[PDB]
Amino acid sequence: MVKVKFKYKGEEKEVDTSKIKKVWRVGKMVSFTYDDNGKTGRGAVSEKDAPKELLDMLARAEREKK
DNA sequence: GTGATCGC
DNA sequence: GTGATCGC
Repeated sequence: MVKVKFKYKGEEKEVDTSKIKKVWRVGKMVSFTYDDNGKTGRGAVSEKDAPKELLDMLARAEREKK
């Protein structure tokens, strides 16, 4: 789908938006957890460098009642 | 610090 | 129990 390129521990990796489990904002930072080959990894990008698909995911989280 | 979590 | 981690 949409791939998010992000740096974690120097590593300039990426993840498919379909692997992202959880999304949340901390200011202008968009943070998330994703299913890493059967594991949970973490990641974060600036809201500016976020593809619209990641901001839609966040939009869904923010309007959620759970 | 912050939200949220992993890794220890 | 909580340090690093991510962008600011």
